[PDB]
Amino acid sequence: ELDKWASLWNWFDITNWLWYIRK
Amino acid sequence: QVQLVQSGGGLVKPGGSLTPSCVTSGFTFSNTWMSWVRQTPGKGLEWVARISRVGDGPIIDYAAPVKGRFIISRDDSRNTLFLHMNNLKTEDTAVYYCTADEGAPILRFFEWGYYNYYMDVWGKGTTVIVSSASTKGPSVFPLAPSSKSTSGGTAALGCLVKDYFPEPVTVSWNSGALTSGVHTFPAVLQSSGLYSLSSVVTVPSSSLGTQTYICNVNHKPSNTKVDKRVEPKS
Amino acid sequence: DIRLTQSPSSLSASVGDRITITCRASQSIKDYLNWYKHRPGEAPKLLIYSASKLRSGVSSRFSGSGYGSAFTLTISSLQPEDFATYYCQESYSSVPMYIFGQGTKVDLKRTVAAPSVFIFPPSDEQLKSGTASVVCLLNNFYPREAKVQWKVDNALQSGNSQESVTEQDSKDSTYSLSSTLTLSKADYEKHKVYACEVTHQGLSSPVTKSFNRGE
Repeated sequence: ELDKWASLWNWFDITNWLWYIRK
Repeated sequence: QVQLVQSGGGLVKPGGSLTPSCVTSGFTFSNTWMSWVRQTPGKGLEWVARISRVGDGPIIDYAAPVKGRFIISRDDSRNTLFLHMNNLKTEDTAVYYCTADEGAPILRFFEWGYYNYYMDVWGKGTTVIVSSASTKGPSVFPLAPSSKSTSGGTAALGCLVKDYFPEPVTVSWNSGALTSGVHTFPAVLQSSGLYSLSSVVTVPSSSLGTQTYICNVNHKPSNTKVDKRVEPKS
Repeated sequence: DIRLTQSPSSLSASVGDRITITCRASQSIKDYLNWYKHRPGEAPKLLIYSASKLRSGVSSRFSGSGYGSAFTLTISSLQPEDFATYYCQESYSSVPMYIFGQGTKVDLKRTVAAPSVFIFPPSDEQLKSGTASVVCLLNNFYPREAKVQWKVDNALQSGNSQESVTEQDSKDSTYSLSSTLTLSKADYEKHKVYACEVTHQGLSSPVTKSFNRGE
């Protein structure tokens, strides 16, 4: 846990971004 | 190495509660959606519940048969997935698997946003038995050979091991000296909440007046041992 | 409210065979379909996701095909570890339900063998306790599918029997099955003829074993 600002990205982020794009 | 380490579950009275758990290693638990799937006796696989990352809500969904009685939760700092089971019913008796889930995004444009959800890694399962029974040793009854249990030169005989709790029982024949032709069937959990099983063996019908046949039954949870001689009955 | 129908329910295979099993959905689910394997004593495992995508680590002998309602799982060259039950699973519903099919059990092929059928009356010892168990044994048969019907004074029994079946035998590749009819002593004592009737692929007509209580 070096970076205080490090978070996670997964398949669900992808799908929400693609939905957000299509709309 | 990816591992989904599951609790031992156990035995609970109807109306009671239990919390099977699943502790994971080998992957980033906090980035992973998780599900529970169960297998009831006789029936097939049945999805129970899923939970997303804590940061997604969490999003939680339940199967209709458990909605309002089961609660799925997670503790990321320990890599632990829980299934809090309340108001348990005999219908909930099953093997419960934890699973690490993934979604396959649809890349066809008009389906952008939809995904195919699947169970990507599975634990070995935890058994949950819901029964009103207390520890109880079996009765052993003979399955006696006769004409209606004779196949010309072969006779069938056995022992019915009835009304015990919990599993397991061990059955041997002639103190382990008789193994050929034995079939000991899986136990069935009866509506009473007690188990029953049969053990049978086939032998030359001519040997019925020469050899003794004894089924040796041991139910260690109740410290019950029985040796039952099984003789022909016409 | 989507339904999945797998066929066959049981598949006789040999080591080295090309195997095909099918999943029919009640409606078009595009490619929202996945395949799993489950061997007794092992965790279930994903084989195919999105109809045809092979899971990393799974052998190239597995392949999935189909789009819409007719899906297929193929094993190109069956290995011993492939004797297992295989399930399809859909993820197409708006409210997640994730229905699995009933499964296809792939077992080791041998020649058809009809069951040897035996019937056992209850013991006098049991009767003294208020219960009567009647047992019907179907011994060393193949394939696995078998039906047992209980008849008491020619009345078909429903809801008061239970069946248990062995795993396929490592030596002769057969199955055995027990069916137990449970009756209260009161009910047992006011009927005479107890019969179990067995049907199986190896039987051109049903086999009935019976006894008469008191004889």
